[PDB]
Amino acid sequence: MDVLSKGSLKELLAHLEKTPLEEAISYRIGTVPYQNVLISRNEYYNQLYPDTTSLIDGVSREGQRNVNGLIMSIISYVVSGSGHYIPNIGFMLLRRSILDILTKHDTGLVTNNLNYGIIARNLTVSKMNCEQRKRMLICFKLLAYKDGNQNDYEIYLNQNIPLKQIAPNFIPGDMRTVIHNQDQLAIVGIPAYRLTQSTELSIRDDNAKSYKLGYVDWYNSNSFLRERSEFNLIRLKDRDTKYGKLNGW
Amino acid sequence: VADGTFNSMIMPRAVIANEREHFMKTRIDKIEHDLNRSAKQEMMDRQSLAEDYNALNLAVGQEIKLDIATQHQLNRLGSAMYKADHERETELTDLINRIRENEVTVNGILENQKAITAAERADLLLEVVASTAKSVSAAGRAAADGSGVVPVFGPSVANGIKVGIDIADSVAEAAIAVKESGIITQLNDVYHAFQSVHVAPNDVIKPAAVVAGTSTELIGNLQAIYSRLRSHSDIGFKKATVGDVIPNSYMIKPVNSTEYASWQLYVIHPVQGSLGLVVQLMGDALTYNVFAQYGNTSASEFGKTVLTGGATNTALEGTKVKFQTKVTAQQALALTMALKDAASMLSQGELIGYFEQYINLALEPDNLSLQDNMHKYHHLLTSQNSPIDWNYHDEEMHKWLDSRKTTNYDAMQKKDGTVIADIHIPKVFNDLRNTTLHCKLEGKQTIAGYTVYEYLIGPWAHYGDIDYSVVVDTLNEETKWYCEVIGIDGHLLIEKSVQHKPEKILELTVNDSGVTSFNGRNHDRLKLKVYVKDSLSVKVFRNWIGINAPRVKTKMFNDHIGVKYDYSHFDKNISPAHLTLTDLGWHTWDQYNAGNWTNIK
Amino acid sequence: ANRATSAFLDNPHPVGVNYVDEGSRQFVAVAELLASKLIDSSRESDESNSDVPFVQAYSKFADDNPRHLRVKTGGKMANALTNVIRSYYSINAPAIVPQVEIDRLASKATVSGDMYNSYAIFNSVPIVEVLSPARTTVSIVGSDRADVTMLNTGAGAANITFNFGQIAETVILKGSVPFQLARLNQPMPAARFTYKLRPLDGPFIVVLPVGNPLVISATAATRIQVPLAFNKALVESGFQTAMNDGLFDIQNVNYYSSFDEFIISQYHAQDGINRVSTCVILGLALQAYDQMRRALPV
Amino acid sequence: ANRATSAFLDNPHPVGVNYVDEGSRQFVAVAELLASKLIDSSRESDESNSDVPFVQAYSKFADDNPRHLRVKTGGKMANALTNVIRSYYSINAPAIVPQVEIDRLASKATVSGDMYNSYAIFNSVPIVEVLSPARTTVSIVGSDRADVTMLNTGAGAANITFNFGQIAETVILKGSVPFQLARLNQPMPAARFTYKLRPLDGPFIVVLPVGNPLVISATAATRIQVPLAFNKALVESGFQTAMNDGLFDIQNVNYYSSFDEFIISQYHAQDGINRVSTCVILGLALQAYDQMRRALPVR
Amino acid sequence: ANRATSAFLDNPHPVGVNYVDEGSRQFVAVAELLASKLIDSSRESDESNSDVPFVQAYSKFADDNPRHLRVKTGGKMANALTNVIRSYYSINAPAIVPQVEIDRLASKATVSGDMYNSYAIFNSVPIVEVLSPARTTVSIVGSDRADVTMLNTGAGAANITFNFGQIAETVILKGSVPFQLARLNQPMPAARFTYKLRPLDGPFIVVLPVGNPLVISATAATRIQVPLAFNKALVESGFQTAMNDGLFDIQNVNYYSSFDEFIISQYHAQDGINRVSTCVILGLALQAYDQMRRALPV
Repeated sequence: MDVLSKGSLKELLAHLEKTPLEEAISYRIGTVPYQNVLISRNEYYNQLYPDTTSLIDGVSREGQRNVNGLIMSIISYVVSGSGHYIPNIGFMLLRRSILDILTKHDTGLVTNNLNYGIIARNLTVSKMNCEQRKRMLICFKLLAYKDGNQNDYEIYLNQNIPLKQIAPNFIPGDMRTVIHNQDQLAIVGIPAYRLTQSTELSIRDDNAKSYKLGYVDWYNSNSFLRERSEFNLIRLKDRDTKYGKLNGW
Repeated sequence: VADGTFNSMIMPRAVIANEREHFMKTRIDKIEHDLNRSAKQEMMDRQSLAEDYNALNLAVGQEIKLDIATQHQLNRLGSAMYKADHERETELTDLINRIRENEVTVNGILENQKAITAAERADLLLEVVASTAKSVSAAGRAAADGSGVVPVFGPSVANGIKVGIDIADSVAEAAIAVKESGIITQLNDVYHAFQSVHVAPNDVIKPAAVVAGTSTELIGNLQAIYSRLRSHSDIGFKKATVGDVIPNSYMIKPVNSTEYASWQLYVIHPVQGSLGLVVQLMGDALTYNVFAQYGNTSASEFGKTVLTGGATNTALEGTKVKFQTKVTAQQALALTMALKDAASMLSQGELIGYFEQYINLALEPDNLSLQDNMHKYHHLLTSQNSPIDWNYHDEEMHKWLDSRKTTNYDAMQKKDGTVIADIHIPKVFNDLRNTTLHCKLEGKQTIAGYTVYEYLIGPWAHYGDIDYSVVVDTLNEETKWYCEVIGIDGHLLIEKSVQHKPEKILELTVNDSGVTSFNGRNHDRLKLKVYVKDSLSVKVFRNWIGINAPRVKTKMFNDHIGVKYDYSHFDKNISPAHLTLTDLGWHTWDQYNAGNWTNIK
Repeated sequence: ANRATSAFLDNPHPVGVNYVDEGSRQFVAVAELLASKLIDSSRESDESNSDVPFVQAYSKFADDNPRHLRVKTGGKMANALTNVIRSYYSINAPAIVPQVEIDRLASKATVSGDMYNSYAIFNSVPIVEVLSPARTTVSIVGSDRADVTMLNTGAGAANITFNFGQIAETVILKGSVPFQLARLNQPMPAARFTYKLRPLDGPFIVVLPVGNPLVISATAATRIQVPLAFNKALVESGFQTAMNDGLFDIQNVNYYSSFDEFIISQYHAQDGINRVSTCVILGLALQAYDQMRRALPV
Repeated sequence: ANRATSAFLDNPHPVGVNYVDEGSRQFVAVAELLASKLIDSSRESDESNSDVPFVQAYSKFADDNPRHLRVKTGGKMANALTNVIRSYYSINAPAIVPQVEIDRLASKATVSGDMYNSYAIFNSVPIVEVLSPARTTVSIVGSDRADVTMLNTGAGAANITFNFGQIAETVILKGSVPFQLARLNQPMPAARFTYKLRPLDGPFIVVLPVGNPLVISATAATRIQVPLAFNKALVESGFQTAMNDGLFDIQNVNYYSSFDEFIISQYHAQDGINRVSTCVILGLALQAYDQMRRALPVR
Repeated sequence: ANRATSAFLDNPHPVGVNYVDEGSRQFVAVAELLASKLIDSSRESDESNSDVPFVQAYSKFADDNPRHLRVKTGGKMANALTNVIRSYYSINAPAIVPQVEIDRLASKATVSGDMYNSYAIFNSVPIVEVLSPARTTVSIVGSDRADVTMLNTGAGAANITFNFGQIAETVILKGSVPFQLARLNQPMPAARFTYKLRPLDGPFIVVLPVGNPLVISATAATRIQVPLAFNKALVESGFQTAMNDGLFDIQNVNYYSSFDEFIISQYHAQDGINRVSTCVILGLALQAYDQMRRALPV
């Protein structure tokens, strides 16, 4: 819910630096993806509504115990709000931040062999929306510059024209690019339209709506930080300053 | 859950682009050909074959001299191709017989069970009919393969033959003799780019029984498919006959292939067929174009396009890798249609791997949905509602090849003498079933010391007058060998004693429809059985009274359904050791007692 | 034995999965409402002898005032509506319109995107299969009124099986000459001109006598839940306008003569319930498109 | 000779004889007006996100304030309308609505119950009888656009007689190839593609050659007096809803694809001029029925 | 070779040439506007207990007050509207209405629009010619949905040429069984059920196998410029009323089943671009005639 509320490249990247990798993984076994299922949607129909389980739903699913599965779980957390079930990774990797896993060689993970075609295919990209695609392209760009595969990233974008049109423009090593970027990456927020407490047919839409109504409850709760009222109560380390920049950028 | 290691271990592999994967295959086909056909044996038996052909009384201009190098090379290629094709037809006729025996159970299988895959349906049908071969997998077909059905290997036949003999302005007898010993460079290039393909009846039953609902439909589909295959093989032999170098298939790949932007181009040039295929794989999009191998008046090899599936750019620049296809044009088109439909849910590796494996190794994909669609498209392309009108294209290929033969010979007859042109471009080697040829029969059945050699008479793709003869070599100095010809009404037994010489057994006439009148009944095929004690080799010779007998139109599904011929009588045998003089002649089944087809009773 | 099927029921292509949530549904409802005001502003302009009513209507629809040197296009909402329609037709079409733009346009007017508060009748007759024996010719022509031509060249009477699916509510059969029809394992009644039947009952057997051909005309009615603002006449015109403009021009998709055939064909897919909801939302978007483009041609 | 006729004109079942007086016509007119207000109030409720417009309209319709625990089906007015619709369709349908209810419901609004203010055009083409000789084959297919396929096998040209009734106002004939058509005892004109005929004018003879089949497409238009509130789009939609819900499942009745065929078939009966008036009343009730169910959905 | 054409495309009669100027066009728009107010007023009067809206609407329309004894003819506006409809149909019509009377009636109201402000979609399918070999037989039946039945009785497959003209935007072809179609001198594709074509692409060849007949169903969409007040439902019903009232009984004229067929036939002719302008004016006049007559039956 917190990750899905980030609306800018600065806020999203700042959140990924603070959060550790254990948030990306989940310890609930869940079910398996790519399975045709019959779910119950009684507000609309009496029969059982068919659908297909995927990795993009907000429910935890069993994942493969490899580097490919780890990256899919990280991107799933960013674009959906929940990750997968990959246990016994190791406390050394789980303490490090999501950004460090994505763009630092010191962690020890090897991601050079990863192919963006199957990752996009597995993390079903024909079913994503514009905001979800932009976040995935951010993760691909961060990984590509980590292993020096910028040329491969460009060729992949040139093959898929719609991805190129919405691809965010920022250099992973430069902080000026993050500041200048004005893409909207928010999947949840205060809605201008009328948001009701009703169900949606698809698994993806129902889970997304639950996060949206959950954010409204959290926005009006006591855990939210109203800057206009209590800006002098935050500590100096976490106060918003223009001089602030990501570590190593 | 799985680690994903087993999935990569069972992924299909590119068997054309990989140079390691091309070397290994070529070795095995060469080894397979040499084991079954030895160059030492064929060269040593050349003299025996030459005397056999001459001893057949053939009029001038209609006789073959294997003393000529070109005539000998053409004959071994013809005999190898005919033997493999002939063996398949006997296997098909046996399979049709078993189906007709159990039509009740076969009809139930075709109707009740329709949700299973094509392979599963074929396995159930084979088990019910109790056929000799009950495996539809690739390994089972390879394991249960006879010696004669092995495809012929081009370079092996052309190995170690003198090329380019030069005699200058000499008409002397000795110079003619030395000229005939060599072969022209064109024939060597043709043989280096020649490989044959002979599909098994087990591979054909999957397309035949994918939509069939009756035994008659299943039998008719099997006959219709094999009529097309035999016509394509006949075109293949004629292609090497004329004085033209045949094109051979190749794949174009990028000089420096990129990880994410790679394209593949396949150009299939089936030597046995009137049409070719061009397939392009750019991204996840597959585009195909079916062109006509005839015409090609320009420098480009491709003729006019007869079926379109997109835009294929054959002028791409990249490395060229060459291969020979083990599948027909119909099979290649069937797969490329299914791959195009299922391109969305398959990866790049699966698309390339499945395509290359089928073209190069005749390996069906392991995907069940892909296999079912492939056989459904295979049935459509060989049925009466096919997008391709085959009879038009095979006819046009015949006219184009005869025209090329005439202009190639006339071009040479100007450049050198008539005798030089004749020895280089023979006129007696037109078509595979038109030509005079021999079949080295093999026998594994011995009844009371008599080895049985079976032979299938027909079916005929040409009409006119045909003659059949046998040559029997036996270790004994004096023997008595019998020949039995089985029809529907009855069988005909003859007795001979001459050895080491061809002897005519049957004079047959076949009309436009391709059906002969054997003793007052219309027949489409007959069975010839030869019984010899301690035989070493038995060869059956066939020849047409006139050179280049006219063609008979290929039969489609409705032609096979209209006329039904019984083949159950081909199974029965006779015991020559218990023959009598009164039992030697043409007799019908009502004369014989039940179970003893040897004594009249 | 041969089998025949309706042409429009063959191979429905997958539909898009985006722009189905509440905010996107309210965007389509707002677009329909505001585009309707655009058409009515013309009649107000005639009565008021001035273009002010039209200018007000276009300003709300496009966020910009109309110009005389510019061709009126509709601005952001016209661009958003066009791109959203493309995504609905195929899963291969890109989802270009951002969510933020959708929410901003959905706040222009107060609506509820409830697409399940009414129903509509769809007249496409589904013939899933017609099984006939040998020496019998069966031809199926038509989509709104399906005519089945039957000829028996055999010696005796033949039994032909009909399968109308499990979705259509009623089917009425009218024959050129009186004929006999009954359900499976039921006795046949006297020859009648007209039969009313429920496809859910089961496959139907019709007796074909030997002689002159027998032609049966099939009319079916299906009920599909649609929003209260649905109008079939406007949706049908929007379908033809969008097809002409090339909004449906995308690779690996099927083409239908009318919206009636499109929705029924999708409903008879492997899981047709999943696609009915998206098709109805496409209908409302098409109804908005027809009104918007007729007022502002381009 | 062979006889061919349109399927939808065969044996029209008798229609109801009840609820046809002035008071019952007022009740149907009141229901149609109030059903329309219900559907407009349902749109206003959705737009304004308030139940005030719907509560006011439902109270005027059902005379009962909506309640959460109960189910909204239209109240007593809906019960009377649905059962009255059944009575019109067939004589065998029962009459169960008392006339104290009809008079009470007719007073909920002021409307002129006259059903002859305006007119409407119905497109069903009536082909009562097509007569052909022994050598020819004739097949009639269609209701809105009738397709007549004729094939001549005999040696000479044949004469086919077309009878379009006496009620249809105009009939337009079109042929796949030019054909010869004329009246009874009239010279045959040159072959043309399209003819315009008056069904009242007389039987028509078509000269059918021996070569190729001739397909004649017929389209008709007839005028029937209807109230000013009549709307064909709503009436047709109401007809299918009634058939789907089972309101027309009465014994010994005929079924029709559309309201077009129903009214024209009933018109061509022996006493059709009296049966059409009842059908028009049923048409208005069906339009009221359509608007009412679309406002109150039940799955 | 055999040629088969659609019946409604044969010999479009010349269309009248009077009452097509700016002043006359304004009169038709005013008549349509005033008639619409008349029918809307009549409904309100029936709904209410008083007849004020009809009295004012009829006074404006007819330039006189309604009377309980005299019949409501519609005034001089009804008389002028009836006669101009006659003149628009054929050039042989009298056209004797004074132009000064037209201008007087056109000054009653003012219209903020023209006859080219919008567009409408017409569903008639133009089949200019279908060319077939010696042995095959082709029959074309239908205007809204053309049904082409082709049968081959020769030795081998034949080629049928389809000419859809150059005016229609898109034509959708569906077949009873899968069939092959391709442009002229182009390779043929695999058999499919539905094709979408642009008639300007060129003549289309269809492969016809020997055996059971093939029936192809064609649906087309054409775009014609019309005023914003155009309504196809009202125009079509007005067309039928004009035919029944005998406004089209003129010598040496052609008769069509629908206004859609009439406008497409005129468009598919030499100088058809000039003819559709008058047909559109006639269409709007029929809209006024429908609304006026349904409010004032005679």
